[PDB]
Amino acid sequence: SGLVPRGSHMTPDFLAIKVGGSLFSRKDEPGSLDDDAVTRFARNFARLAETYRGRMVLISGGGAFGHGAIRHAFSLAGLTEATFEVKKRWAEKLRGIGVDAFPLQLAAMCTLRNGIPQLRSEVLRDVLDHGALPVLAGDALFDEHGKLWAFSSDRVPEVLLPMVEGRLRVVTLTDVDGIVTDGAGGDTILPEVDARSPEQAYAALWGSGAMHTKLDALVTCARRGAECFIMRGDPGSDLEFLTAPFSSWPAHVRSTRITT
Amino acid sequence: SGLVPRGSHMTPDFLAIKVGGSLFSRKDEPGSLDDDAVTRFARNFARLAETYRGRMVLISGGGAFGHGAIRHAFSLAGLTEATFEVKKRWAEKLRGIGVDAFPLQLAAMCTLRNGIPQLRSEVLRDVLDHGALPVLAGDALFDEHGKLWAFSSDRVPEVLLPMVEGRLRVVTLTDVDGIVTDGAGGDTILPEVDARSPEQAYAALWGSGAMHTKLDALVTCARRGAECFIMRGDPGSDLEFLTAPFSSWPAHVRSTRITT
Ligand SMILES: Nc1ncnc2c1ncn2[C@@H]1O[C@H](COP(=O)(O)OP(=O)(O)O)[C@@H](O)[C@H]1O
Ligand SMILES: Nc1ncnc2c1ncn2[C@@H]1O[C@H](COP(=O)(O)OP(=O)(O)O)[C@@H](O)[C@H]1O
Repeated sequence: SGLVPRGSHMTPDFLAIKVGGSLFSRKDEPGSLDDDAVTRFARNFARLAETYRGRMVLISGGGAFGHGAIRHAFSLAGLTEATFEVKKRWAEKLRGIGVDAFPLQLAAMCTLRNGIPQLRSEVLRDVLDHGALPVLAGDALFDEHGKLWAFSSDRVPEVLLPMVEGRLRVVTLTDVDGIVTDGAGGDTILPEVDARSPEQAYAALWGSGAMHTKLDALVTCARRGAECFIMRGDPGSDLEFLTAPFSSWPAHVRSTRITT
Repeated sequence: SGLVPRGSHMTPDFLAIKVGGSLFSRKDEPGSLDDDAVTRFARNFARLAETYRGRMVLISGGGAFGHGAIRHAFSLAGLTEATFEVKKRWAEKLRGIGVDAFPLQLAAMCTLRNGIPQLRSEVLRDVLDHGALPVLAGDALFDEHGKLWAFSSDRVPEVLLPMVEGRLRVVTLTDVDGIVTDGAGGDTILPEVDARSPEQAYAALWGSGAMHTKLDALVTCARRGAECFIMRGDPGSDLEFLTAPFSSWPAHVRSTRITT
């Protein structure tokens, strides 16, 4: 294959940034989006998108829209409509501050075959090549038998693996600083996880599901070369350091980093 | 090529039914959908969809959502969000009466190259093969230079031409009985138009734009074998005759038929 230089010293070629629904919605409130949170995140995502023009996707968690859309197995089709709404809210906000943000329906581009997502549309690569920011989300995907399955926003980065050349960095922003070991309301963050043998990270989740889906996806991505992070999102936080080699990140940043 | 039997005696293999925004919305009222009209059309479309299971698409006009979305050339991106909403309203209504209706974002599946729409996603054919009803609409499409263009719902049938095997029937339901000749508020319907030389139909539109886009699309489709109709939609009308060979249609039906 092509030898790809990789390491903590290296700059990513591509950023897949996933923003958790817990950060901008409330499950106690169907389709409450927090517009202030969306507004402030959007400003920080826009700076990333300018640097990584054509080299970034933003993936939204389904939040309140999602959880109600999966709360007659064709009834899951409603999910694609609920996640489109969230994409629309991000994209609208981004375009309002000068970003060329375009929502794409993953269900129109991707199907499942033997449980593995298959990118079936060339449009995503074209949109990136034109310098636009795809806004993606979880979705209802058809499998090879015609059955719909809820495909989490956390697994969307897996879809990029065959498409992205060079070094992919995947960042999953959530409401915790990473994978915590020793307690549900517990003890320290696991800073590093080796995707080749991540048994200790899975063991920490048992100690205290959503997080299990995240780990599964980011291990999958890391086993194909990606550098992956689970870390805390905050609408007003500067994110410029996500452009930088990991060894150059500021000292205050906490995360769980998943790599091979 | 494969010789395809065709004629007024023959049954269509595929139905592309387009429902005009004038039939279920009002341009004088931004995003007024007429829910009663949607409800009643949906019942008639559901009967078609059962017969043409896996062999039909429903295409919605953009109505009030559309016209406001096209009323900073990346600002057209808002169109894809406005037409997704209309797809969602049809699909939701259809699923409520037992149809496996799934909205698909044309912009996630199709791009323009030298002005010709190019189906770039295999998902549409898969959804049909699974026996589902794609719900489609007009959209903002990217061209090969990265420019967005508003692609009318009336032109969506063109996208099906390379994909559909056998005899395609395209039916564009609007607020007039067909192409009227001799007056804006004028004289008789043109019953037949030969797509090879449709100069008389274009001349009738000058006699009294929207209709020009319809003619252009249906001539394009007819020149590749399709049997096309412009006729009046009415939410409560039975549509079962659209399953039948043209020579067997009831005598009360008025239309403009476009064929080679
Ligand atoms: N070992 C663990 N480390 C960190 N978080 C955990 C762990 N086990 C369970 N969680 C839960 O996972 C949540 C993050 O996943 P989730 O609610 O799906 O986030 P998002 O909305 O950001 O997708 C945390 O709020 C936490 O309550
Ligand atoms: N020669 C013609 N024959 C029929 N309709 C015409 C003609 N010229 C212009 N029109 C206009 O085209 C309209 C249908 O196109 P449009 O408003 O785009 O319909 P839809 O909302 O159903 O797409 C008619 O209401 C009519 O007012």
